[PDB]
Amino acid sequence: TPEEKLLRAIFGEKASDVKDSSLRVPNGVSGTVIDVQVFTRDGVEKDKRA
Amino acid sequence: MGHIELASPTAHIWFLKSLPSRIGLLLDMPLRDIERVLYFESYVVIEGGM
Amino acid sequence: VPLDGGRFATSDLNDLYRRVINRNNRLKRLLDLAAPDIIVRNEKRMLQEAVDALLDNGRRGRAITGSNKRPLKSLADMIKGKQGRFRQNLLGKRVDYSGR
Amino acid sequence: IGRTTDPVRMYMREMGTVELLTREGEIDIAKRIEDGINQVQCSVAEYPEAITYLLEQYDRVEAEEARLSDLITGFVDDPELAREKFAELRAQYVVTRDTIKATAQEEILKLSEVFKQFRLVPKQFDYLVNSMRVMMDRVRTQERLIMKLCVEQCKMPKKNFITLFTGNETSDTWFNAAIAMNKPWSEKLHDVSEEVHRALQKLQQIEEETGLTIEQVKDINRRMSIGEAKARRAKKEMVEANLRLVISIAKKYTNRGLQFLDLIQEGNIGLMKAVDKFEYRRGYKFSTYATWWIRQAITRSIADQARTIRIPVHMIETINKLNRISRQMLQEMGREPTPEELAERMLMPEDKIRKVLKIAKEPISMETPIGDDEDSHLGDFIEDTTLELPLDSATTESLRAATHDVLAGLTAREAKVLRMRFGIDMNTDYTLEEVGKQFDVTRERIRQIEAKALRKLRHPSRSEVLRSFLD
Repeated sequence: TPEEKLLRAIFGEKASDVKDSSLRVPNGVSGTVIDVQVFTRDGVEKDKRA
Repeated sequence: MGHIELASPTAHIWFLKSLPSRIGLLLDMPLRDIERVLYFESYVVIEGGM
Repeated sequence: VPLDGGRFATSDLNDLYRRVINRNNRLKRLLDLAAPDIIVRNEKRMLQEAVDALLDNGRRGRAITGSNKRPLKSLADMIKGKQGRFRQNLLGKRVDYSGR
Repeated sequence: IGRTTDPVRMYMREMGTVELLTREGEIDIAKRIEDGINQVQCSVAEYPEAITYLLEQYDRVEAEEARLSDLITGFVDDPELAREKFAELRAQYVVTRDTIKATAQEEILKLSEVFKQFRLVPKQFDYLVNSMRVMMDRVRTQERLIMKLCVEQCKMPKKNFITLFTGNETSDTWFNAAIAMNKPWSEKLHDVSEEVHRALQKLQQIEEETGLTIEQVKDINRRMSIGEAKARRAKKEMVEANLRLVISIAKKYTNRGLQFLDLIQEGNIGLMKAVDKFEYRRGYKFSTYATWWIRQAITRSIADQARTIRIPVHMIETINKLNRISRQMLQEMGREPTPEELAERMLMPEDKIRKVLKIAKEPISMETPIGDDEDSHLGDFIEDTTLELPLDSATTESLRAATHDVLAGLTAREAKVLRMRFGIDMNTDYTLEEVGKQFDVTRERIRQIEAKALRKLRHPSRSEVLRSFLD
């Protein structure tokens, strides 16, 4: 919107091309992560943790 | 809303099959005959002149 | 609506409208071709069937849907009945600022 | 008939009534078609000015502004031969128009017999038939209105109309002879004598350009209608006979996304196409030829109008090949084929393999019942993602307030510059040149003012209200 345009002009705030989607813990549940599993399709580069 | 142009004038099921068939009694003709006509089982003589 | 996972979800009215339009266009073509009476009569019957299935599906051979064996829901089904409307969504809403 | 509403059953009865024509009946009806088309062919040859357009567009084709195959698709008992025959056609026609004043009847017959060898791509048949039909329409409306003028007011018998108007159709003798009959409506005819006679003149103009008269134009065109209708009736009988073949082929493609009757209707259309294009000169049974169309039509219809989200026909063929290959690989390998194994067996790079695998999914119905619960469907879960969250609306309002206050904090003309350079409280924002036009001073100084105002907004304690909206 215009007004945000002006704010960016003044402060020079480079807009991030990425939205957040991270899987955060549900509200009001708290415990210890005991196990993690990672499934990559065949072809894709396994990450270090994988 | 949009609309569709029908090639053949089509009957409105509500005004035909509703238990008191209002097309039927408006024309004072029993339902069996009207069904017979719409499904192309018999003709009807509309103003057969002299 | 496109469901997460590349699949799509559609109301049955899309199917019913599509079928009506298909049979209508085919009847147009058949008329332009001057086909024998038997064929145009069959097509006119089919268009009757499609329309009356659209308005209130269930007062005929109950045109079931594609590969799902459940009879698809027509407009009359949307209005009438408990699950459909007046009862469900216009006297039975779901408020905000509420807890349990 | 037990009032069976099922449309399948009544269509089946109507079909069941027409009995199966035997082996030779088929050849008979095919001869019927040839004879009707031949009759109309002679009739079209017998009409004039058609050759005019033939010659004209063949000449057009010689100049190379068109194609040689747009008029003929091979003759029966090379462009050069056609060119010479069209030259002799021009010559014979013009000389017969000169010799019109008896012998010209024989000369037109010779023109027709020399033209007989040619055939004509359907589109031109359509053009000529529509031209003569529209001429007949026009003549028929004029004649019918004249005949109305006579009978509706005078109760005029009809042999007299025939003799007076029919026979000449060219001289004005009958118009004024009708008035000589002392009849009162004939005396009133002077009111529309102008129009009647001007339409007669138009009739003479069409006649002369065609180079004939009317009564025989009526005769020829009505014979054309007789021949064409006869042939059509024969074709009707044929197709009614072969509807059974249509159903037989149709029963194969069962519930594959198309209502049974849609299939049989598409098959009927394909059978019509086959019948109209069939050539018996081979000898082999029509059914063999018609099938190759019935299956074609059914497959095409399934290809296009089956899926909700339509997919091109070549893509459907690709998916079917996919399924086939998969089937074979499963039965050989035992386990299943992975996309790599398919990319082996098929030549695509496996990128298009996963593309094709994604494409095929049909949309799921939003009414499908959710697990073990018949009062909660799927539609009740999908949410509306477009809707802006109320938080964001409150934020936008607060920001509008803050920017209004900070703009008021600036000077008048600086504030107007900053408002117009952007769109605050206005439509599209004007560039430096247009804002200069608004001030009528158009140059870089104005960009200096915008930047200077911005610099002034850098100053702390004034911008903090806007610093807050960052996050």
